[PDB]
Amino acid sequence: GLTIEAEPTELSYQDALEMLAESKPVST
Amino acid sequence: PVIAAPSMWTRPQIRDFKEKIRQDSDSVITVGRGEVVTVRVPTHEEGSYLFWEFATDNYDIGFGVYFEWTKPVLDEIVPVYRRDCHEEVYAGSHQYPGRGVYLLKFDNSYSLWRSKSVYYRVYYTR
Ligand SMILES: OC[C@H]1O[C@@H](O)[C@H](O)[C@@H](O)[C@@H]1O
Repeated sequence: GLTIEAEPTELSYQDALEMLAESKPVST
Repeated sequence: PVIAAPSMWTRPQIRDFKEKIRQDSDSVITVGRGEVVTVRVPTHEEGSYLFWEFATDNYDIGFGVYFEWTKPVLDEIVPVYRRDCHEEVYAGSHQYPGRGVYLLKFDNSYSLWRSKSVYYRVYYTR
């Protein structure tokens, strides 16, 4: 039942690089 | 209202992701056995999108996403399903349907004996 509050951070070109590297899609 | 489909993908570099995440201690959650941790991510005023990444150690976890409109109204962005995020980094994006709060559900409720270590990041972007 725990609840955390996170403040999102601005996505950066650096961040986005890693995330994209060797990306494979997913469905649900 | 009307809701855009989310986008979700995996990527292979889990050790690196976890190391980077671990350079901040508030980015690491322990989900107790049989428990569910909800991460509330409000929509940024300076952004139109939510971005998330997450992973675990040595076991899967249920992951899903809801949107809380700002008793309240909830839409189901991502259905809660067990993800093998101990093997790969799981990630995704969703366009803001409007002003509100996102609910990331890390769901361990089916796990009798095993805690889960969750590494996660949430972002906004235009
Ligand atoms: O998508 C169908 C919707 O039905 C509503 O009753 C629920 O609040 C949502 O969980 C769900 O998204």
